[PDB]
Amino acid sequence: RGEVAYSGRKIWPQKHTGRARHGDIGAPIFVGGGVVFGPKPRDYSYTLPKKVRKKGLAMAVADRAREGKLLLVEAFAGVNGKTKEFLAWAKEAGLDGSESVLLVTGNELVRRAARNLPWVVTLAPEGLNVYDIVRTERLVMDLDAWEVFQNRIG
Amino acid sequence: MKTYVPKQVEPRWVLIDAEGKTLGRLATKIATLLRGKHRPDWTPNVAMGDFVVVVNADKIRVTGKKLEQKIYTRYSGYPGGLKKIPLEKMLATHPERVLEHAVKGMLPKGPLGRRLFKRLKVYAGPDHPHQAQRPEKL
Amino acid sequence: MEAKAIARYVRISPRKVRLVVDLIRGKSLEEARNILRYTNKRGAYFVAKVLESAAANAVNNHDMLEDRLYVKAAYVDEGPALKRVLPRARGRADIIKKRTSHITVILGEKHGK
Amino acid sequence: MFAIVKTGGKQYRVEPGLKLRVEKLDAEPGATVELPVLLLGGEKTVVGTPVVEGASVVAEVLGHGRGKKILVSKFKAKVQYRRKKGHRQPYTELLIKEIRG
Amino acid sequence: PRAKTGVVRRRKHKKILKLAKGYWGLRSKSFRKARETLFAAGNYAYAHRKRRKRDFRRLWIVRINAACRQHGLNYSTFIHGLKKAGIEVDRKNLADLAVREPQVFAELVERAKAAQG
Amino acid sequence: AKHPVPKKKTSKARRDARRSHHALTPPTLVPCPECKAMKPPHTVCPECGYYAGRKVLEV
RNA sequence: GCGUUCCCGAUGCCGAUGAAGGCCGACCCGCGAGGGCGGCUGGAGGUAAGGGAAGUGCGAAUGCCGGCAUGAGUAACGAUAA
RNA sequence: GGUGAAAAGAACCCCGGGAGGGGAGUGAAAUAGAGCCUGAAACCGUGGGCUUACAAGCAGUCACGGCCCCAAGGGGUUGUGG
Ligand SMILES: [Mg+2]
Ligand SMILES: [Mg+2]
Ligand SMILES: [Mg+2]
Ligand SMILES: [Mg+2]
Ligand SMILES: [Mg+2]
Ligand SMILES: [Mg+2]
Ligand SMILES: [Mg+2]
Ligand SMILES: [Mg+2]
Ligand SMILES: [Mg+2]
Ligand SMILES: [Mg+2]
Ligand SMILES: [Mg+2]
Ligand SMILES: [Mg+2]
Ligand SMILES: [Mg+2]
Ligand SMILES: [Mg+2]
Ligand SMILES: [Mg+2]
Ligand SMILES: [Mg+2]
Ligand SMILES: [Mg+2]
Ligand SMILES: [Mg+2]
Ligand SMILES: [Mg+2]
Ligand SMILES: [Mg+2]
Ligand SMILES: [Mg+2]
Ligand SMILES: [Mg+2]
Ligand SMILES: [Mg+2]
Ligand SMILES: [Mg+2]
Ligand SMILES: [Mg+2]
Ligand SMILES: [Mg+2]
Ligand SMILES: [Mg+2]
Ligand SMILES: [Mg+2]
Ligand SMILES: [Mg+2]
Ligand SMILES: [Mg+2]
Ligand SMILES: [Mg+2]
Ligand SMILES: [Mg+2]
Ligand SMILES: [Mg+2]
Ligand SMILES: [Mg+2]
Ligand SMILES: [Mg+2]
Ligand SMILES: [Mg+2]
Ligand SMILES: [Mg+2]
Ligand SMILES: [Mg+2]
Ligand SMILES: [Mg+2]
Ligand SMILES: [Mg+2]
Ligand SMILES: [Mg+2]
Ligand SMILES: [Mg+2]
Ligand SMILES: [Mg+2]
Ligand SMILES: [Mg+2]
Ligand SMILES: [Mg+2]
Ligand SMILES: [Mg+2]
Ligand SMILES: [Mg+2]
Ligand SMILES: [Mg+2]
Ligand SMILES: [Mg+2]
Repeated sequence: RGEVAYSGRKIWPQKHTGRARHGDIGAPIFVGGGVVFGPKPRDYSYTLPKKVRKKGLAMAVADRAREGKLLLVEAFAGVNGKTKEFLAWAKEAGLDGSESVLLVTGNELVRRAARNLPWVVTLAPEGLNVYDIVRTERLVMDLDAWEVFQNRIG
Repeated sequence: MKTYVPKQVEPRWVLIDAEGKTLGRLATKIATLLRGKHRPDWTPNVAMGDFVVVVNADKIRVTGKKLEQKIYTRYSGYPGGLKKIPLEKMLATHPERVLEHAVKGMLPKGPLGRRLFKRLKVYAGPDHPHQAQRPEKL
Repeated sequence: MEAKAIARYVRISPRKVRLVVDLIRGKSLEEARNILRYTNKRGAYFVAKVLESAAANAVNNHDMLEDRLYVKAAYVDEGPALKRVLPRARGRADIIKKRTSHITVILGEKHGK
Repeated sequence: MFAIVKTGGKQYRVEPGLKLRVEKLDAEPGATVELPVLLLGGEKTVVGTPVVEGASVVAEVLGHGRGKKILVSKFKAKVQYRRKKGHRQPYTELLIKEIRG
Repeated sequence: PRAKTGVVRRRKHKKILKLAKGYWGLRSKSFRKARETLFAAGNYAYAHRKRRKRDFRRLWIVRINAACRQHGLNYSTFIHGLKKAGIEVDRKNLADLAVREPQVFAELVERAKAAQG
Repeated sequence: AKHPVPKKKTSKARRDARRSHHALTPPTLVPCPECKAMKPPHTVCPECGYYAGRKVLEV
């Protein structure tokens, strides 16, 4: 109401006009007026229990693995970030591009490799998170990576 | 599911007069007659019933005394007067009505009862110069 | 068959001309002419002109032949009105509406046995 | 022939071949036969005798190509601030085919 | 996210309008003159379906009575003549016999007075 | 804006109903001698004119 | 429980072999809010399952903004110096 | 605030003082023709169907009957009656 840009004059004398009684054209029943309970810029975060934030990443990796879609990799012939080389790899790597693939590795070069494949979500190891894990159909990660994720909870 | 409707009948009249009767005690029976309340092919919305004709008007008994005891306010002109009329009058000065009125206040209020009253045909007879098929009822 | 005319945004209240118009609805072109010719109203001069053109069209454009045509139908519609302020006593001020009209007229051929 | 059978707390008069709704019956299938009570023979050259509930054994033979029907309706009670349009009744119908008397 | 009134309403009204088509004036042109009507129309129908039932109850008695009155007897007497006789029948309605096939009725009448011999 | 005032919007019915008697009336014209044109009765129309009386122009 | 706007589902799926919205319908499905089907219109968007968020539903506040009515072809047409 | 992909924005003839129109022509579309997408409602019309000048009303509802478009049914209207 006050946030609006109008005057505060009282449009009408208030008592002998027949017209309805009124304040300023800022009144929210005045079209031009200000919104009543409009949305105000506010934050949405809260602190989800750490001990849960993790037990959650647990169920993450877990599930995917129980359905056998979890895969600890190691052999990476992909160099100097080359989409081809990577695509080639995955092929014999057993990933033709049918299921979405969350690729996580401490190797930025490989990162680049698939950094552009529509069916892949490349993610540094320290970025693992239940969303993306769940988001993709298949989780694939460097041995190193699987270790840190393990370090994050053994 | 069922239904029970009558087609276009044929008005079967009736000539009648029991001037030895009390109007009303009679009128009713006449009215009862008017609308087909006796004829078992009822339809209150149709307008089928006897074309009742009463002859030898008046001569009608009328219980206790209505020697000006029976008044006919019926008429309310408009400016200040509600002209009243005792029986004796109507009897002498053109009767018939006597019975007519008795019938109106027995026939329903709608354009029908209005239509039914159009059936009744009373005269100060005997003599009903107006029939081709008088089926005198008792 | 039929020849149309329609002269939009005339500037005369509908109600006003609808009158001259209903005066010729369905009639010999030959007759309507005379009619309007001596009908004392303002609509005349308007519905006149139009109806006169429907004729033209009828011929020039649809080869219908004057002599055989009449007034298949005709009617009038409200147009966008011009609001105007009218100084009222004690500074009241009102909005007068100079209404406007859409006169449509459609000729047609009468018969041929 | 004439006849008057009772079904669903209601009684109808039937002839030698026809019918309409009658109200849901455990006659589960369409092509099935059921016989409802009778109340007045029919007077024709075959009889014309009624009697106390006419429970004279004889009944009507009825088949029935049906399937729980329905129908519009809309029952809107309404007082005052009280509205309850919350009602749609189609009512289950049961079509029958009257056979013999 | 600002949820505009958008369409919703218009539709919400077209509905009620259809319902009130053929009515008198704004009664069938006003998103609300209509409403108000459809309300009366509400109970009216409902209250009537209740009437109609007992409407014919009476609608028949007349027939029955004004039918068996021809055989010198009261619908009153008549009925009783049955109850004390036995006849979960006739159904004031099915006394349609008094009209279609009146001979069927005849036996009944005579059947009636019988119980009152 | 003052004393006596409409107590209800008049129904589109009674509105038209009031106009029943508004219908215009066709003028009344007649043959007219010389020209096979039209003129209203008892009138000198500017074309042929009259006899013993002037008008427009002719020969 | 039903709907409205929005996000996840979406580098997805419908979509000119016609989206959204509109205008019809005596069909079907829901107790109902509504949900489908079909036919004209429209011409470029739409958004499942299952979930998450709200500026989320109007008939009344002499509400506010706009449009159009009624009175009404009525009163008037502003000095009786012509 | 929004023509259209593009002005290709309507040559020429006709009616008309003009304005507007009718043909012609452009365009996928002109009920896309210029404060031009879609175009709802109120509101004003033309045509058609049923219906009304003896009858008393919150305007509807129930019931029969008649008239008009598809047929052991439905729609539309409504003359009496409740
Ligand atoms: Mg302020
Ligand atoms: Mg300011
Ligand atoms: Mg102040
Ligand atoms: Mg006031
Ligand atoms: Mg502003
Ligand atoms: Mg604002
Ligand atoms: Mg920790
Ligand atoms: Mg990528
Ligand atoms: Mg991510
Ligand atoms: Mg007298
Ligand atoms: Mg000319
Ligand atoms: Mg003034
Ligand atoms: Mg001043
Ligand atoms: Mg059902
Ligand atoms: Mg409700
Ligand atoms: Mg709202
Ligand atoms: Mg009430
Ligand atoms: Mg009973
Ligand atoms: Mg009208
Ligand atoms: Mg939005
Ligand atoms: Mg991306
Ligand atoms: Mg596709
Ligand atoms: Mg939308
Ligand atoms: Mg349509
Ligand atoms: Mg549709
Ligand atoms: Mg559509
Ligand atoms: Mg959802
Ligand atoms: Mg939701
Ligand atoms: Mg809000
Ligand atoms: Mg409100
Ligand atoms: Mg006021
Ligand atoms: Mg306003
Ligand atoms: Mg006004
Ligand atoms: Mg006046
Ligand atoms: Mg006056
Ligand atoms: Mg004057
Ligand atoms: Mg374009
Ligand atoms: Mg278009
Ligand atoms: Mg447009
Ligand atoms: Mg577009
Ligand atoms: Mg439109
Ligand atoms: Mg008409
Ligand atoms: Mg009448
Ligand atoms: Mg009279
Ligand atoms: Mg009449
Ligand atoms: Mg009336
Ligand atoms: Mg009343
Ligand atoms: Mg009715
Ligand atoms: Mg009624």
